Amino acid sequence: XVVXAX
Amino acid sequence: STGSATTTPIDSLDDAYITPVQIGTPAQTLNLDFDTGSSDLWVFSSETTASEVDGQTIYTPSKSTTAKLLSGATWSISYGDGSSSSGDVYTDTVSVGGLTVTGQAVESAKKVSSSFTEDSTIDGLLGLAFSTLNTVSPTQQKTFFDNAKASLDSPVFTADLGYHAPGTYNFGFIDTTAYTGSITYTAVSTKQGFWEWTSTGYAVGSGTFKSTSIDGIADTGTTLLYLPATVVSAYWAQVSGAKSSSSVGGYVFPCSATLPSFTFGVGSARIVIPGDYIDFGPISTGSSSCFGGIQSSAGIGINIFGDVALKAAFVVFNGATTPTLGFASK
Repeated sequence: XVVXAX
Repeated sequence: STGSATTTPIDSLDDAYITPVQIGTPAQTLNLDFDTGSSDLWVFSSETTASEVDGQTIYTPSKSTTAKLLSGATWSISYGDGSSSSGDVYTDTVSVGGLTVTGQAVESAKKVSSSFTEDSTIDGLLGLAFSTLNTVSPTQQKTFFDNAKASLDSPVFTADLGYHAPGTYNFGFIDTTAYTGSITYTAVSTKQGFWEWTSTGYAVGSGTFKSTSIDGIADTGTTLLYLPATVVSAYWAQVSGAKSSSSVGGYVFPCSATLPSFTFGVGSARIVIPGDYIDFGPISTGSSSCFGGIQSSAGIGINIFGDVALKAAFVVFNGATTPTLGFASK
């Protein structure tokens, strides 16, 4: 898995 | 005032950590993901499309005596991994570890993407990056950090993430018990909204430290440690069965291997990630291959110091007028 504000 | 809460990993791989937050009066406890990589506090609610809600606890603004609708305001947000939510906005009372902010905007999910609906353990996010990233329209709303800093004993919060174990977020003071040695602080650039910082370089196992700028983000809400391509290849060159796998998305290695440690520089200090931390877990239960915790940022476009990195440290988010980031070994 998880990549949090792209 | 201060605030202290326990953060628990949502699974046996430390994919993410949840911390209970009390919203509304009487208190409704939701388990949120505290995400230093975004600036939206958002919740699954009585508003969320029913068919998009599976296992999560919802926020019902209608049962909160303190809730008010912020009229006109909407939000919509997407993240790093593709996922996304939108909806409308209430302000309400929100407490974390007994620290209480009134008039906090609490973004009510009307819709959520499939990966949110699929993860029964996370009831929402609480954003802790700079308020400039807040997606509420037409007037952006402050984070719970921002809103609490008038009342904190100091304008800071710490993250003390555990390895396959609980840990702590603290607001408004620094627990001198939770770490060893001293904290070193390094400057942060807010130019893109993040907790953004320059590491002074890196070492693999017992090999030499290489002075190299590596700009990136400390992100409690990304699982892994995402490095430029050449730094990552230097690390896995040290593990004999690791390879880049296109099929799984990254470096994999035999669950059999003892991984070397990985050192990152903070100014003149060094934080060592033990090699067990970079063993992410097998690729599938029972497999003999394991997924690497250190991966190329080449796809993502910016380096992220993710939970794999920050969970080997004690980390101070200094939100003074010029912010700083603090790392200590623990």
